[PDB]
Amino acid sequence: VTARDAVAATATPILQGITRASLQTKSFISAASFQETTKVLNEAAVNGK
DNA sequence: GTCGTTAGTTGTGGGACTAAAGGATATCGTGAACCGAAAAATTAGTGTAACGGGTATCCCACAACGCTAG
Repeated sequence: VTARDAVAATATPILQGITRASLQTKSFISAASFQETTKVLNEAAVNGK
């Protein structure tokens, strides 16, 4: 079996606004109670969070 | 000359907009006629009184002694 070394992802630091950071929290209950409830609940249901 | 690509618009669509109290509204337009459904009202029909013993209970009153002789 021939294998190759795994390639690590590359990324850059990014400054995010407070609204986007609040809306991108790992808890869908917290995000759904701030803004865009339909969108957060949709993504949470499709992804099964 | 011609076809796919990339970046910068441009128009269009979806999503935010303190906290406390309070918190009353007015709401058109009309086509007919018959049948069925069930909910309601009206009508038609039958009846006791004391007695025998014997005994369960009630109220209501009274008793539940003292002395002498063989």
